[PDB]
Amino acid sequence: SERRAVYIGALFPMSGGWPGGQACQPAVEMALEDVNSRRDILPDYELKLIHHDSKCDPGQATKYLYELLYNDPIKIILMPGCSSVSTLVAEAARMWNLIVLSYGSSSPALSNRQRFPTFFRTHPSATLHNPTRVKLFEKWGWKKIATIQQTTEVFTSTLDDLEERVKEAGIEITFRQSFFSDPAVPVKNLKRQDARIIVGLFYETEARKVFCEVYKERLFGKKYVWFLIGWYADNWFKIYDPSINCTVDEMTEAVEGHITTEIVMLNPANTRSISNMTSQEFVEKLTKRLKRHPEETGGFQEAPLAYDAIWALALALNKTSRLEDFNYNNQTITDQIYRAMNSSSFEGVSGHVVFDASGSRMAWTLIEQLQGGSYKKIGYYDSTKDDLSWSKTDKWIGGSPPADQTLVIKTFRFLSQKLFISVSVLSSLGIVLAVVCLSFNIYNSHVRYIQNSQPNLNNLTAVGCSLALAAVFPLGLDGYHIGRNQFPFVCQARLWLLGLGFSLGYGSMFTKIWWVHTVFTKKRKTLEPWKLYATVGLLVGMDVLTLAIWQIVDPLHRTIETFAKEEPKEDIDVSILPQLEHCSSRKMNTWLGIFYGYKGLLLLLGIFLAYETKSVSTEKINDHRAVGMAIYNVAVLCLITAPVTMILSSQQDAAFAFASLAIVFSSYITLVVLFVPKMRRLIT
Amino acid sequence: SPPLSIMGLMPLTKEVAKGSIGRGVLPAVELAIEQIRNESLLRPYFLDLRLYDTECDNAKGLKAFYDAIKYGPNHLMVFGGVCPSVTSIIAESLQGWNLVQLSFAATTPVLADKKKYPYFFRTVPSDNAVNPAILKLLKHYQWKRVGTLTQDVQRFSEVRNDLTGVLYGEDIEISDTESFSNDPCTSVKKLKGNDVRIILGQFDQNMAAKVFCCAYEENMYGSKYQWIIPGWYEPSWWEQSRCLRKNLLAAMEGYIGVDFEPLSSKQIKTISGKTPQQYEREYNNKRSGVGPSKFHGYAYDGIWVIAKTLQRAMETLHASIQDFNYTDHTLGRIILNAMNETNFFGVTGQVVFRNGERMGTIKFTQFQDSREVKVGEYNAVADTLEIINDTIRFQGSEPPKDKTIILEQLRKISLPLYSILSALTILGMIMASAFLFFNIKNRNQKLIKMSSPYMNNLIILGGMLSYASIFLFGLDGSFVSEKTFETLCTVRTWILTVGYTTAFGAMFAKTWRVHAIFKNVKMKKKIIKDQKLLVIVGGMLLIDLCILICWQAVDPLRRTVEKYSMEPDPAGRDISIRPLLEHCENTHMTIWLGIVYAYKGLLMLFGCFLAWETRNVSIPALNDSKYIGMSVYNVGIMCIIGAAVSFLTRDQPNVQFCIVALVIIFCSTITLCLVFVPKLITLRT
Ligand SMILES: *[C@@H]1O[C@H](CO[C@@H]2O[C@@H](C)[C@@H](O)[C@@H](O)[C@@H]2O)[C@@H](O[C@@H]2O[C@H](CO)[C@@H](O)[C@H](O)[C@H]2NC(C)=O)[C@H](O)[C@H]1NC(C)=O
Ligand SMILES: *[C@@H]1O[C@H](CO)[C@@H](O[C@@H]2O[C@H](CO)[C@@H](O)[C@H](O)[C@H]2NC(C)=O)[C@H](O)[C@H]1NC(C)=O
Ligand SMILES: *[C@@H]1O[C@H](CO)[C@@H](O[C@@H]2O[C@H](CO)[C@@H](O)[C@H](O)[C@H]2NC(C)=O)[C@H](O)[C@H]1NC(C)=O
Ligand SMILES: *[C@@H]1O[C@H](CO)[C@@H](O[C@@H]2O[C@H](CO)[C@@H](O)[C@H](O)[C@H]2NC(C)=O)[C@H](O)[C@H]1NC(C)=O
Ligand SMILES: *[C@@H]1O[C@H](CO)[C@@H](O)[C@H](O)[C@H]1NC(C)=O
Ligand SMILES: *[C@@H]1O[C@H](CO)[C@@H](O)[C@H](O)[C@H]1NC(C)=O
Repeated sequence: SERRAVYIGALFPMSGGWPGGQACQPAVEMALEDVNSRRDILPDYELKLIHHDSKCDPGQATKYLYELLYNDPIKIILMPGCSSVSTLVAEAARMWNLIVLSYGSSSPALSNRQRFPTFFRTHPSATLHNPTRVKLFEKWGWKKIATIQQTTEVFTSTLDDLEERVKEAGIEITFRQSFFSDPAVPVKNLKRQDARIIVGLFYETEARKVFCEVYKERLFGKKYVWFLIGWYADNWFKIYDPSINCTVDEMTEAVEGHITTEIVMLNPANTRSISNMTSQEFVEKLTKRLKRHPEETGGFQEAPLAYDAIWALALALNKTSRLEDFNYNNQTITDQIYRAMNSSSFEGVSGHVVFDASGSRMAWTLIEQLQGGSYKKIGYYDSTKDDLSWSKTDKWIGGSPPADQTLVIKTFRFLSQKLFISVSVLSSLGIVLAVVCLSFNIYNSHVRYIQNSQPNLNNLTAVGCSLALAAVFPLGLDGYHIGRNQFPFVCQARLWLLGLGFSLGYGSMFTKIWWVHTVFTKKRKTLEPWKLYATVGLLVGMDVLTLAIWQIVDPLHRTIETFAKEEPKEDIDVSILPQLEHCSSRKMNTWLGIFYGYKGLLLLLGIFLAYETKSVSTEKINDHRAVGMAIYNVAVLCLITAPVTMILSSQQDAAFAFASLAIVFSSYITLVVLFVPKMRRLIT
Repeated sequence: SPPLSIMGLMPLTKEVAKGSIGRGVLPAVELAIEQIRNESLLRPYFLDLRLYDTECDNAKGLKAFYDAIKYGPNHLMVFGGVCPSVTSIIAESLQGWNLVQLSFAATTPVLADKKKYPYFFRTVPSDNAVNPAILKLLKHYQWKRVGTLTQDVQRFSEVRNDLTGVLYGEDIEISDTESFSNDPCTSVKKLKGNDVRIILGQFDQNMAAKVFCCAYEENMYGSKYQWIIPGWYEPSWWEQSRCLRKNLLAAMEGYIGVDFEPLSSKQIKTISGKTPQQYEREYNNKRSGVGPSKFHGYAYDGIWVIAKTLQRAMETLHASIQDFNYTDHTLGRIILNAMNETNFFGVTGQVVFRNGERMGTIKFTQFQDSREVKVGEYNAVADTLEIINDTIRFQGSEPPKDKTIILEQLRKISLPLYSILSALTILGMIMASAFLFFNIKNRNQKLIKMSSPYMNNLIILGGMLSYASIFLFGLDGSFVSEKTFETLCTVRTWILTVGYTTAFGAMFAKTWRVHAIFKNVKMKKKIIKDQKLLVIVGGMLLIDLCILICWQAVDPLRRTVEKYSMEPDPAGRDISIRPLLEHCENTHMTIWLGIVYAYKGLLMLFGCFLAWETRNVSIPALNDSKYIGMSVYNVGIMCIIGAAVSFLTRDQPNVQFCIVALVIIFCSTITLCLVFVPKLITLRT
């Protein structure tokens, strides 16, 4: 014989909140008969099982724990079924120096080694849905992920680990909400926070309610990816529930296209383990021994974990191979069994069975997707090797994975084209005509029709209007010439040049009619030849002090206006924000209003004096009618075009068009009227 | 005598701090057991107690529990347990052997369920026994809105969850439900942003000094807020950082601590026959070597509780110790029946049992700048909240209770300033209607030394209409005895504009005709041309009448109110003040008032420029216009300075009104004064 009966305590919840004991008990009976049937596993000993029901109730469980612990004989390894009973026995196992092995405890708090140093579990915990989730996020580079959970310990203990795991991947979790049984307000908050990818952690009976609510708010569709758990039945969105008013195919349309992360329960291949069996003979033996139906019993999916749960400890005790005399006081046998169980690594019915440093066993997660009314596999994963296998059956909205919301900045285009070029060629014709007429006037300065006294102020007006026709062009467009992004430099240069040019030209224009009104109301001095011209030139040069004061305290700014609404585009989810630019300052509006008022003051003074001295005669007699008509044109032009360039910003056919038409029509028409009677009657 | 065995599960060591609790509660229970040995109380048994050290580690406690079960005699009940986990697991497991657990330090509300724990009882008041107390305290001084502040631990969040369940049904508001973990400073930020009157704190001891230290920085204290804090900390708790007692001490007044009371409040005879004072003297002289715990009252009480329970079960035993293993449950059911209806008076008061709990005495207290003095009690058995008046204090006179209560009023003007201007109202008007009679004296005694017969009459008409408008300007604004007079703002602004254009038209058309006869070359002396000048003034008059109906059409210009909000307090009361100013405009008539002021400026600067010209034109055909330019300059500067100061004001509605009255009584009589002050002086030589 020599059959030393080594006894091992166990526990199987036959009913209650987790009826796993209906399925695990024939499984552990098969596994104990299998290790009995091999002498390689049993050199000298023989494993025996003593067990009691607990219904996942700690009150009965503590009583049964005492009943097995303080009776005879001495047990070594314990086996708790449910989760809370496993926590209770692993908390208190340290005072007897025992090692405990669970097979269903998905408690993520059971990974602690301080409170639980001597505990392992073949069933993986719930935190191994998170590395596959973060790898599925790393495949597509999504950065704004929102989470919603039922207010439960088994989900709040998962999502914080998901946070402190995803923070190393550089993906932020923005909206982290929670509810208990009211699904309306959290999906209201999610619609108001309009997130893209949504992760959920909840059971089936509230899953139906939250999917009725998300059908009602219309938050499914194109840019929405739903991550859920996968241990629901394949029919779960089909059983009639009167708790929600949503219809069945309206629910089916709502649940369409979401990714599920299950976990494996058996060998995906058809190989043979050290147990020398496959999946099919195992399922046949379970249907033989189980008097119930596998479709109606509980714990049938976790039932293959019991087989290698027995087999791992059996191989560990065979590796220890001074064993039949264990007592709870000593520690060396316990440390030897713990060291043998630490290095457990082989191939069993659930695939490769390796424990981590904490005590959990890693496994594979069959990542799937609901694709049109039925579940279908996407692929597999293993955490220890990053071998993200694939099968390419994931349908999408158009084939591509929809991602987080982005934005395109579109710069508001000008019309630097032939419309700009007609303006530029009219400016060039004005420039050539003005400088040619000014050179012709300077090269007539011996003796002429109008004598040498008067039109040197007219020459200075020609210089000023030439500077206006030289400052009309560099107001720019939406970045069109060699070298850009110096827009404050070119705007301040153009503005300073146009200010000095218009100031010079209009001052030397207006001073002649001021002095002919002065000589009309003097009842012929011209006291010094540059007296009147120099004092009106200093009146002009007062304005460059205003320009310098504008340059000292707030010279320049390149602002950005965002006048239009984002996303007017029709098919792509990239929001188009049209932004424009006009060169500005810190507070320029009241400043430009004050400057317009000052120039309007001088211009209305000129337009009143022009009606004043409309009929006179002096030494410079052949100038006043044409000078007055030019004043009458330039005043109404500048006053009719100051507000439409002050208050406008749409430069396409209105702002720059009206401003350029004003300035070039002003200089063009005033010169082509002011030089008709001179050169035509000089050689007429 | 045959013993009745009982088991105590107490920390007896010197390592764990709960060993101090066990060493403090052992003298009271040995005093109770020796008094029970003195009296008969039994027939003819005697009680025995076996102590078992736990240290309230779960594994060690369950191992000692198993050792006591396996090795001790046939126990009947089980007693003790202080740490909540090692009480909770045994109270869950209790239904196996069908025993009863009596605790005196289980202070967790998770033991409230009887579906979880049907065989468990405790005499210590739980943390849920402060929530009706705080309800009665809030209803004693009529509070509605309160703000909570809970540390994110399971016990504090559980009492926060039951806070809503106890306040469901009454006039209570919960605004700021902030629940921080380790940053209380943003919680004080959010609470001051929601400016809630009452703080309902829920945290441990070490967080409290940090809470007060970074609540001093926001100054969330004073005679405006109260602080309801669980005050079961150690005495002189504030000694445990980087802050200072100056920024700690000035926020701990109005600080209300809600604890459970150790003893009774009387010198009354208990079930022992003695008084609480004599019991307390015997307790503190029983051992004289231990710092006294705050649980020995309930420890002394529970012995009499279980003794009365077994005394109430002995007659049902006689209806049958000698017939009870750990397996029987019917005897334990009779034990539950005799235990549940326990009702007598002990050291803590009249003990009851409403589903495993007795209504205790809640001791309110206040830190009165040196210590937390006891201020009030409450018994949930009778639901009456006693208070000790003439002992509580407040930094304010009245106990603050200060919701943010607001008040508003109109902006008033200074009446000794307004009254002298109302006295200057009449003189310009009477001088106007008298100088009009001097002009009719020129009509009645004909010698036409001036212009057209209607011109100075138009000047006097403009002056009278301006002096009526500036009088009825602020009498309708500030003095609100005529309330619907901001509608009459539109009924007086047309009067003011007509007076302005009449006066400046009589200033302007005359000077324009002087310009039109100065720039001629041959001759100009016509009376029909002066008729043309008067109808030319009438043309811009009817143009301004069209502008008047355009002002009626562009906006109603109804009564609007600017609500200027700064909220100070002049005498310490929390009823804040925010003033409001009447505004006649409709805030989109800026284009309208801009074009009206531009109309007036373009019509006004004509004469201001022309005064530079006609300063030497001494035309005797009109016999005037030598000082009229000196008038028009000295009114053209003042009208624009009045408009400039008017638009640069209404920040204070007093200075703007007195300065526009000052410039109006400047201009509207300085025109008449500088048009007549050499006139009658030379006509009365
Ligand atoms: C593991 O069990 C198999 C069971 O194989 C089945 O039963 C056998 C009787 C045979 O008919 C197989 O074809 C069946 O599939 C054992 O299988 C065979 O054993 C023989 C022994 O001589 C060997 O020659 C075959 O190659 C085996 N075939 C296979 C597929 O394994 C096998 O021996 C068992 N292994 C151990 C280590 O026990
Ligand atoms: C179970 O334990 C026994 C020893 O108690 C192992 O038996 C020996 O294992 C070594 C391993 O290197 C082999 O080389 C020997 O041939 C084995 N001898 C015998 C008599 O079996 C046995 O391998 C263990 N079983 C396992 C690991 O499955
Ligand atoms: C197995 O037991 C060892 C006990 O030593 C655990 O600790 C490791 O010990 C080795 C040396 O013995 C060190 O090199 C490692 O660095 C230790 N691990 C860590 C995480 O520091 C070990 O974790 C246990 N588990 C496994 C899977 O080896
Ligand atoms: C168990 O406790 C409850 C709660 O006190 C008891 O109910 C009270 O019973 C008394 C009579 O014994 C009545 O006067 C009270 O009105 C009851 N309370 C209420 C709220 O109605 C109950 O009787 C106890 N049961 C036993 C067997 O003692
Ligand atoms: C939604 O469903 C509820 C039952 O859960 C039902 O009472 C209610 O009338 C439904 N709402 C409708 C039909 O608008
Ligand atoms: C204080 O309260 C007691 C309670 O009865 C009352 O008798 C007493 O008059 C009160 N004293 C004052 C000053 O309010």
